[PDB]
Amino acid sequence: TQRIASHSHVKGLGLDESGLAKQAASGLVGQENAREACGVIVELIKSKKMAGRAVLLAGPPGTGKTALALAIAQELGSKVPFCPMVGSEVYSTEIKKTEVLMENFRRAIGLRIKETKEVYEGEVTELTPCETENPMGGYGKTISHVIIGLKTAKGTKQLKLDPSIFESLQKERVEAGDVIYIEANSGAVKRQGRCDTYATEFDLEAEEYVPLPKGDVHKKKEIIQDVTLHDLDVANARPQGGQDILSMMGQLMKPKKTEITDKLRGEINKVVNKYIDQGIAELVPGVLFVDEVHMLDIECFTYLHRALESSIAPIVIFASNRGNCVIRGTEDITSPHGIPLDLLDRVMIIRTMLYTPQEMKQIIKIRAQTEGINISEEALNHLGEIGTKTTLRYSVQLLTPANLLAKINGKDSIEKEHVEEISELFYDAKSSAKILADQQDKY
Amino acid sequence: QRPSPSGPPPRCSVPGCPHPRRYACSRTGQALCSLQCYRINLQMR
Amino acid sequence: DVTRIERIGAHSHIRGLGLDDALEPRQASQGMVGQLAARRAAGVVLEMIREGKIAGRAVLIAGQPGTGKTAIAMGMAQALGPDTPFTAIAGSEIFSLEMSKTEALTQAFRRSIGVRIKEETEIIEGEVVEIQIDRPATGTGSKVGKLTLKTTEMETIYDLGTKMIESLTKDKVQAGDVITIDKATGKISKLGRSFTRARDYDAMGSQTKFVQCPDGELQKRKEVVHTVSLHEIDVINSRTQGFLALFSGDTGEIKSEVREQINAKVAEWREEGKAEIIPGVLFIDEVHMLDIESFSFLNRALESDMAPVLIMATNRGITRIRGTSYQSPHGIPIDLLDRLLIVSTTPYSEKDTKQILRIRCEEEDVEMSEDAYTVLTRIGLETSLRYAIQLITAASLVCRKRKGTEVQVDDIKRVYSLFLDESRSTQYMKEYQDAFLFN
Amino acid sequence: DVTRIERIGAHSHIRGLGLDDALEPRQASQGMVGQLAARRAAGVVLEMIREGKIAGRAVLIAGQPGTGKTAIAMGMAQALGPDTPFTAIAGSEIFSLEMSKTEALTQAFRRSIGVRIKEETEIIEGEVVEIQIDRPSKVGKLTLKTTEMETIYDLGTKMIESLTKDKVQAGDVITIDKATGKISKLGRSFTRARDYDAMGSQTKFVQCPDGELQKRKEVVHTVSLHEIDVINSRTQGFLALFSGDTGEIKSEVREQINAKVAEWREEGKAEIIPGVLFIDEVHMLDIESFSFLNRALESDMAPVLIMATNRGITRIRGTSYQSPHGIPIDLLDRLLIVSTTPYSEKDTKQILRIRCEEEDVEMSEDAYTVLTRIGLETSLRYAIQLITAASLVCRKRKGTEVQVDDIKRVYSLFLDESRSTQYMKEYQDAFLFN
Ligand SMILES: Nc1ncnc2c1ncn2[C@@H]1O[C@H](COP(=O)(O)OP(=O)(O)O)[C@@H](O)[C@H]1O
Ligand SMILES: Nc1ncnc2c1ncn2[C@@H]1O[C@H](COP(=O)(O)OP(=O)(O)O)[C@@H](O)[C@H]1O
Ligand SMILES: Nc1ncnc2c1ncn2[C@@H]1O[C@H](COP(=O)(O)OP(=O)(O)O)[C@@H](O)[C@H]1O
Ligand SMILES: [Zn+2]
Repeated sequence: TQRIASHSHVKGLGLDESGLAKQAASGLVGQENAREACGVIVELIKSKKMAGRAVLLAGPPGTGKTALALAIAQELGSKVPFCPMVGSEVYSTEIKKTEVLMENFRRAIGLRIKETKEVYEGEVTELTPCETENPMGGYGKTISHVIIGLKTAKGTKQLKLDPSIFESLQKERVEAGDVIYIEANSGAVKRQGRCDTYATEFDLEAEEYVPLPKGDVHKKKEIIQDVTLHDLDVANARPQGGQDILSMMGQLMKPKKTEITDKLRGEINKVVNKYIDQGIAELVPGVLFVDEVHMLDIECFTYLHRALESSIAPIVIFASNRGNCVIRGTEDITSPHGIPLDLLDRVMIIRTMLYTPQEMKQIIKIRAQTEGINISEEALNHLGEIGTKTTLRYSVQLLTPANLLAKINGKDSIEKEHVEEISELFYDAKSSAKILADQQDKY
Repeated sequence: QRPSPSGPPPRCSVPGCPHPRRYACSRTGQALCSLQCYRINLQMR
Repeated sequence: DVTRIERIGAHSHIRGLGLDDALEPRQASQGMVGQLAARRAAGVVLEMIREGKIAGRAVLIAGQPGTGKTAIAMGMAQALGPDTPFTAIAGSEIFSLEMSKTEALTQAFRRSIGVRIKEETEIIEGEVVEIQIDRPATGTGSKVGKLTLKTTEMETIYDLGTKMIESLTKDKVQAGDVITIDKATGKISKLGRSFTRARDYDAMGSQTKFVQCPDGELQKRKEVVHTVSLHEIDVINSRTQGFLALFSGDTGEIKSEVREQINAKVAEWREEGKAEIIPGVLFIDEVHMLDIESFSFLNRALESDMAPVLIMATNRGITRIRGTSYQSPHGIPIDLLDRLLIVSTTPYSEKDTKQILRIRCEEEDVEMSEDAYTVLTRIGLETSLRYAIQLITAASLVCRKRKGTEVQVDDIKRVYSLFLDESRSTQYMKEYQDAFLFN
Repeated sequence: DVTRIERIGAHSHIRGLGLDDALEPRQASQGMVGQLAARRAAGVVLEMIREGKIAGRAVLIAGQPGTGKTAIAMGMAQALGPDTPFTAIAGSEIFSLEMSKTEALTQAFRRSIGVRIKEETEIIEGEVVEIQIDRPSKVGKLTLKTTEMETIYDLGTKMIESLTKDKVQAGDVITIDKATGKISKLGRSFTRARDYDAMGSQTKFVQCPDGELQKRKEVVHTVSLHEIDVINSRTQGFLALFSGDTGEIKSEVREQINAKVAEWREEGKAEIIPGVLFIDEVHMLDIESFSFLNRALESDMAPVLIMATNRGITRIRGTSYQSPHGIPIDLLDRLLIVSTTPYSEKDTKQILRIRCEEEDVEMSEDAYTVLTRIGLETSLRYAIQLITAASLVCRKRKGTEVQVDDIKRVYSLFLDESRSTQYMKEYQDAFLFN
């Protein structure tokens, strides 16, 4: 079964139909105004009206801003792209900072486009070039068509084909008892190998045999294929399927990202609009979640001023835990949240708040019953108390090690005497710093 | 045109043995399937 | 219903500058309101750009944050039309890993001068009635053939050359296809199968949408207009078969000798009447990002007869020029600031702040009461204009959730309590001073 | 006798992490002494590693120099053993000249998760005795030997071609996989090492195979999740496994691999083995790299991290800011901290005893006593370094057991930091730069 992580319980925002928050629902507890706010943002993303609008979740360490951002992705579900990033990802060795941001802005926009596939396949039982009764004038013989007899686990039938197929059927080393396929939209033929039926005809042969096709000789299906605009950017900027020196040299060489030009972005925008107009393809504008924003550089922020104002951009969600820090890439310029004031003017802030002693107790129970652990009430009333003296993360951190110690001492549930033993093994940030300060001459 | 395969796949020569032929013996010319059957063929011929 | 790739964004409502024929700004038109002084000046530099006579003219737009600096630049970019190159850059975007700063600016300049080439060629366009290809029984490979083409009015037969036959056979054209042949280029192109003959067919080699037969004269002329920047002409000429670098962006530090050679050849095409040169504009937003090395390049780069018109915008007081110790106006050194004309912008009043909100709700498809506009306008002066603009969608959504059909004042008071302004956020950050990081 | 490529070093005598079945630490076992409280904690996290139920866990080991932090991690790595990945790096190794600090950390994570797969095989492996062919399509036969049997195959057409391309001859030892068909020479039989007397630039002699000629079986392969990412980076990417030359794997590839591995564990085709990543000297990761760990420790598949550090309250690299351990607070509360304690005289004797048993040295009880004082007036690590030198002086003296005088000779020749830095002050103006 799947492993457990620091957000595995977050299943949604947990709202009424009226859009008011519930005290505890879909794995979340508390933060009601911030959850109500994210409710509005989910409707904004589902509306498909808007571009470039952005929100900053602001609040101290361990208050739920990452959890809430993840919850929005649950409300939207799998069909619309949600792209996570951290501020520290922009500093690549291959490519400039502003290109990393621009790629991510194009990852968070999807196409869904749908098309038929048709193919013929089977073991070839016969190749029967068919002559006309008389040749054309002056000629010795004339062939009107080839018959190919294909068989599969479901049956057998003849296909009748244009004489020009015959050249291809000797470029490929096709012989009777091979299995082949023909792409019905293109007319090309490809060999797969000798059928598995014949695997016994020598003690050794230097070919891998392939099993007989199952289902009909002629196959059809409709499939829906989904791609980001960033995938179209890259596939056009470095082509594939080389039969030329430029391609093959380019494919033996070490691949590296490159600064994709604004012309290519332009041309891709022009053609996907033609397909959207013709009803061939559906756009799904998505979300970019830039976490840990306070790690971006002032050059990056000053690029975002242009990026967020573009008519194309996705919805952007930002997060930060900083107070009045200096902006990276400047010497002295302090600002709220570690962000420039003139970017912070372009975002709606959502504010996130510390938990009360009752709320922590309620979350620790939700962790235990998802991490697969049983706890007695007299132990939980100790662990929520430790949480109040220390931090939510540390009081949640003790659950699994307490369970392990309980199991080694032969019990099926955490008890008081377990948690007050684990607390003696592992310090926290607050208590460790005290130990350093009493001993500062020895580090 | 496709000539048909023979009916049964070739089996081991050792009389009680159901396994298919893997190889043939270098000396006696019998069809074989394992080191076990090779020792038995070599002892009984 | 259907959603295209371009949507509602921050400046989608602007559609020009709203000047009259005597170049005076109307109070509210083409989605711009107020700001009469700077809109007049923008009219004059736009007129200068359209004339095209004089190279290297530079303009700087200045003023407080949130007073339509970028809006006026977008305004003129709309008015100037699509047919004339207008390039936007934020000042951050020249700090490449692939090429030096002076190269990046040289590319941004040369990308903003267009060469416009009209091209005409003669095409044959018809439905394929038959194809004959004859191949030697051994021989040298000198294949020969005949092809026949039809329209609703005419049909005829073509005896086929040996260079041309490889194209038909490469692209596997067959009877029933409708095709367009460019005689000069020797390139085939296909429209699709005609509706009629696909009934009389083998097991399938193709399965695609049909198209109608062409009409009237079998031979016709085609015309295309290409606009090609000087930059892409430099890239094409930097190496044999270099075309992918126009999309890939892989071409680093182009040889000066190539550009000198192109500058000459472009002038010859002008005098020959083969191509039209068309000066455009480079807009560098947030220009105070440039290093003094970049400024020093601009000083002398701006003096060439191939230079485009340059526009810059900034929101900076007396500040230290990036990459140095020295304070200066706009954070630009005086060497450069002496070489240009400054246009300046003014803070808004009630009267025009309300009018901006009114023209914004028309674009986002919202109705509000006059009472709601009155409250929102106050918010938009207690706090910045962008924040007030940002409440309009949030108000519409909260309205729609409760099954309303017009935004009321309590919707706005609701939203205003839910999403913070910076000033309120920064205030709450004082009372939790120990709980946030690195104060 | 012969000196192998691995030989006696620092953390060499620790052969596990000495614990009873109740995870009570013994006073002295598996080559460790003292440090009881940290050794219990180490036991509990080792049990957590072995279960592998929960992802993204982290522990930090802290405490003064020469108190066993890397000893406990190097002990724990052996208690855990092979068959479970354990990747160790120094903090300073992530500063690559060909990929970002993010990628160096990303690969160090993806390198500590293993996938186990079953594979169903048959292979033939033997010395070739004779190849015979005739022209009526071609027809042929081929004979294989192994020490237990000699046997013949009635090979088909494409095999006849392939054997000519690969130029097999009698006395060559070869393998084939029948399912795939591909031939592969291993060398020539020692029994044939004389049918030439000037051999080509590379030919290699091997013993003739034994047992069954066509062995058929399951095999189980364990492969690190990182290699699946690298093989999918480019058209012949596997070369980069050895070359190191792989440049910022595109994000959509790692996502695709995670999807596929998740599918295989639901199908039961594969299973995921969580391992460990150890970063020693973590105090010199940079502020951008710390902010990446804040989201690396949150995936559905991440290792456990163990990190060790020696620093007090000190400035975080890449900033002005002071903090505990030189680590940001937004990471220190995702961690869980184990603290060492300085050693007593009692422990200092025992650990020196274990080093003399490992380095194969005898000492007088007086000599252990004198050495223990030196190792308590000055660092433990200095006393550990005196014993080899004391032995080498003893051998030159034609002794056998190290005496007090052998300690005092070495103590006169080799200085510690505190004696050295004092002598540097008595002549300071003769040295360069302050
Ligand atoms: N409102 C909540 N309801 C449930 N669990 C929460 C809530 N807020 C936080 N948590 C949990 O507490 C921990 C801290 O939350 P996180 O999102 O990482 O905080 P932050 O991003 O503010 O530092 C995580 O394990 C998270 O899943
Ligand atoms: N005079 C105006 N007429 C119309 N819209 C305006 C005007 N001035 C500003 N705006 C709008 O108000 C917002 C802020 O203007 P903006 O161009 O971003 O300001 P600046 O670049 O000066 O900081 C934008 O949405 C813009 O479209
Ligand atoms: N408890 C211990 N048992 C055995 N050897 C130890 C113990 N603690 C430290 N050592 C040894 O002492 C030396 C220093 O320990 P080490 O862990 O490397 O120091 P640090 O804690 O500063 O990283 C090494 O030779 C190590 O093997
Ligand atoms: Zn047998």
